[PDB]
Amino acid sequence: VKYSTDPANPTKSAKAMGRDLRVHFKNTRETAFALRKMSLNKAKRYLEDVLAHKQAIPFRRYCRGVGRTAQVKNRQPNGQGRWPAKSAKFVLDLLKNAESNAEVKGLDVDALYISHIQVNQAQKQRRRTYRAHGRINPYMSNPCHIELILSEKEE
Amino acid sequence: MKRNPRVTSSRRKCRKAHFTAPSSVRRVLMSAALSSELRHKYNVRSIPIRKDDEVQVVRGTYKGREGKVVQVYRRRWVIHVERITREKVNGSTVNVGIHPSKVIVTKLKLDKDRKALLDRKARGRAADKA
RNA sequence: UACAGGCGAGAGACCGAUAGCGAACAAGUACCGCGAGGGAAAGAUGAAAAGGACUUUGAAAAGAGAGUCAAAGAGUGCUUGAAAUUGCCGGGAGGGAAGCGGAUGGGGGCCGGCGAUGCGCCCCGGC
RNA sequence: UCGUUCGUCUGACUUGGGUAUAGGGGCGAAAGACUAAUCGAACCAUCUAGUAGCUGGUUCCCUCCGAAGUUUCCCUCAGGA
RNA sequence: UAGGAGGGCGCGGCGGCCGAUGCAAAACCCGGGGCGCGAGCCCGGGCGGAGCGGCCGUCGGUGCAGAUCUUGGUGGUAGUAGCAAAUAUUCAAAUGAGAACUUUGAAGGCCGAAGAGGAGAAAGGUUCCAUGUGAACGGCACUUGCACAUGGGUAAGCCGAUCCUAAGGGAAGGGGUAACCCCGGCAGAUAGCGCGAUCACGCGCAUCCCCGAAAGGGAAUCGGGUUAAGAUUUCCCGAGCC
RNA sequence: CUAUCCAGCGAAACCACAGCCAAGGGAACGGGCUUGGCGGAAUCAGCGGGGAAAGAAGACCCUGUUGAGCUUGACUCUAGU
RNA sequence: CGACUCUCGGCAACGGAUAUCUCGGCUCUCGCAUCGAUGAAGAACGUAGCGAAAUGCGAUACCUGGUGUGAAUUGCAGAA
Ligand SMILES: [Mg+2]
Ligand SMILES: [Mg+2]
Ligand SMILES: [Mg+2]
Ligand SMILES: [Mg+2]
Ligand SMILES: [Mg+2]
Ligand SMILES: [Mg+2]
Ligand SMILES: [Mg+2]
Ligand SMILES: [Mg+2]
Ligand SMILES: [Mg+2]
Ligand SMILES: [Mg+2]
Ligand SMILES: [Mg+2]
Ligand SMILES: [Mg+2]
Ligand SMILES: [Mg+2]
Ligand SMILES: [Mg+2]
Ligand SMILES: [Mg+2]
Ligand SMILES: [Mg+2]
Ligand SMILES: [Mg+2]
Ligand SMILES: [Mg+2]
Ligand SMILES: [Mg+2]
Ligand SMILES: [Mg+2]
Ligand SMILES: [Mg+2]
Ligand SMILES: [Mg+2]
Ligand SMILES: [Mg+2]
Ligand SMILES: [Mg+2]
Ligand SMILES: [Mg+2]
Ligand SMILES: [Mg+2]
Ligand SMILES: [Mg+2]
Ligand SMILES: [Mg+2]
Ligand SMILES: [Mg+2]
Ligand SMILES: [Mg+2]
Ligand SMILES: [Mg+2]
Ligand SMILES: [Mg+2]
Ligand SMILES: [Mg+2]
Ligand SMILES: [Mg+2]
Ligand SMILES: [Mg+2]
Ligand SMILES: [Mg+2]
Ligand SMILES: [Mg+2]
Ligand SMILES: [Mg+2]
Ligand SMILES: [Mg+2]
Ligand SMILES: [Mg+2]
Ligand SMILES: [Mg+2]
Ligand SMILES: [Mg+2]
Ligand SMILES: [Mg+2]
Ligand SMILES: [Mg+2]
Ligand SMILES: [Mg+2]
Repeated sequence: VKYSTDPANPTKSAKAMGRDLRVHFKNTRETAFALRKMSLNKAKRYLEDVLAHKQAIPFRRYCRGVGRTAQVKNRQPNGQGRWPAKSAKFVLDLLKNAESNAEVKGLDVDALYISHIQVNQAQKQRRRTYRAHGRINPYMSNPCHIELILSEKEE
Repeated sequence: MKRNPRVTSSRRKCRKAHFTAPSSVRRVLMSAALSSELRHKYNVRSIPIRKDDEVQVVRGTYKGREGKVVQVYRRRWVIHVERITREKVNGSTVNVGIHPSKVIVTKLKLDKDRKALLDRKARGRAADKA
């Protein structure tokens, strides 16, 4: 529909979005944050490496509890980061969808880079769990909206 | 101003009466006006609209479109007229809706009951003017 | 003479969906309790379904183009669409709180009723 | 509730189904125990918006005036005249 | 301060007056400009798409920061606490978009028969069986399912109920009771009369009606087959019995 | 077997604002005030000193012209006999 | 330059306030007098080409009949 941002050059832009996707908002937010400004070819390989547990995603805002590793040392010195598998797959779906959108229009696929990636919270879905002494507590999910725009790099 | 203390002047009741009227009552409510030529000929202003009548739209975006009544679809307070249509997105054709108070009946589907009904209405409009 | 029931009416300085009856809606319903009993939530696309053909990516849901419409960014829980809280982009500051009151300095951002050019003598040349 | 350990096990024994006793009532090898997670009087509705000298709260602005903890009486001393 | 009064501001109707609005009303939004000591007010820009405002009088369910206030929504906590009983899985292949979790085969283990096996009573009610399936749900996942959708499926003279009585319950006349109701042995032409007769009459009438057990009492069945799902004895074949 | 690290899933209690100390004064034991000591991003695992930590309108004690269970030589009655 | 935290603005979310409504409610006033053994009120089960609920009806089952009106019902299909 409308994204938070207008493409800087709309003629050389392709865009993809997905709403109400059952993946964790917090992990998906960190995945997107670490992808911003990347060229597409690096974006696809970076995410695939996380899936194969070869590269990591730094966690910065939502990090209280996350373990430490050597892989994320280059970007986050405190070593704190994970490999959100489900988040990476969902973004790869939309990254490939936006890539397909560009080939329809005619953009230079190897000149594309992620111009804008945004994650927003969706309507939470409700389940419930059972606690001691005959009590019920909510057991809810945190689905997200994702929108991205690839833009041809200009000199 | 009303005099009969048995007819209601309340917005709530008059609306209920309109929107819950039975089929025999919607025939009167969905009434149309005679054309200038027919009003001159039969000395009646308006009539309840019929299946095979001929009309001309005088207010809608289809103003100035003539055609034949093909359906008096009382449940929606509407009539469909032949060739007064638009096309759906898929390309199919549907009949668009017209309210009887926005057409003139350019030609009458006359029967024994219609001839008697025109008489009774004509006997009336003269019975006050004279 | 009386008349919170029944049926049939007519009104109002009444309420306007957390209000008004518990119930504007398949409301004494769903649901709970062995039972007597208890008892909700929930209205609004558009003038008209004209409710989005077709192409392309995808296992699909869906997306991107497109099409309808005055409008879809009005897209079947759809008029408007506040706040709390959240994401992105741009800017600013930080040695165990922050916010606040008075001063002013630096940046922003904005203000043309933000700030005037007219009145008196005069000489024509016409009204 | 779970684990280990324990009491009893031919008896005043264990147990299903049927039936009887109902709230100042029942039933009790008696602990005020039990009577549907409710017992020194169950639960449900109503009287009922029960009463409270006691606790909490009590919604816009400016301007003007501005206190008392003292007297007397009160089953009066956290109250009122 | 407690407290009292005056003058104003603001909200919603009613009687009157004066007006705005599809050349864009209300509501809402803003680092926009101003007015007022203040309550508040006026204008700009945007959004929206059809109603609204000022003045005089008058009226009221008329002003919120609190009440462990009511209802709804939302955070931080926090991607944290946590997912640890019942010994246990592994290899190939098939399937599939996707397999640690489905299926087949092989191996290794467990329940160890007072069983984690085979069948019932109560209770449930379609969970049974086949085919298919987007979401949800199955606190990971799933091609999967006790989920969802569409269909199918329960066959009796012999198994039961049904019959009989138990503890016990209800009950007609009668006794009580303001009445609802409470009393069954109190004994009343007690309900019903029973039996032989019909081609009519006779006899006898005693402790007496009903309910109450799918574990008590009790007419009668066995073996072999058959379905995706019915039957060991309901269907088919044969052979019997009441 | 946990805790621990990873994929997936994912609560709740609590919450004025917060969160380094010493002395002083103060509602007589301060996180904030006064005066001093100091004080450098962002993170992980633990721990039980403090937050007079959470839980619950103290059950002890007092007050109230609030009750209730029980008793009797309390007052006033009452079924029974 | 950066990460984090706080903050200002723009856009996008979350949520359903506000405004504008309303076949509903509440209040007042009026008229009338009509359940049942000739089986009532209430309960149950059925009933439509495609229906679960509500509404309606009863094996004549979202109706039969008469009368009035005078050409539809409608989500789709069909006799018309
Ligand atoms: Mg931990
Ligand atoms: Mg429980
Ligand atoms: Mg209501
Ligand atoms: Mg209600
Ligand atoms: Mg618009
Ligand atoms: Mg709109
Ligand atoms: Mg509109
Ligand atoms: Mg909307
Ligand atoms: Mg906000
Ligand atoms: Mg920033
Ligand atoms: Mg300052
Ligand atoms: Mg300044
Ligand atoms: Mg033990
Ligand atoms: Mg033993
Ligand atoms: Mg033993
Ligand atoms: Mg027993
Ligand atoms: Mg027993
Ligand atoms: Mg004792
Ligand atoms: Mg009160
Ligand atoms: Mg006090
Ligand atoms: Mg009012
Ligand atoms: Mg009030
Ligand atoms: Mg408030
Ligand atoms: Mg206050
Ligand atoms: Mg964890
Ligand atoms: Mg555990
Ligand atoms: Mg045995
Ligand atoms: Mg099955
Ligand atoms: Mg799951
Ligand atoms: Mg019997
Ligand atoms: Mg038996
Ligand atoms: Mg038996
Ligand atoms: Mg046979
Ligand atoms: Mg994890
Ligand atoms: Mg100190
Ligand atoms: Mg403190
Ligand atoms: Mg200091
Ligand atoms: Mg530090
Ligand atoms: Mg720690
Ligand atoms: Mg501690
Ligand atoms: Mg506390
Ligand atoms: Mg207390
Ligand atoms: Mg006293
Ligand atoms: Mg007492
Ligand atoms: Mg005495």
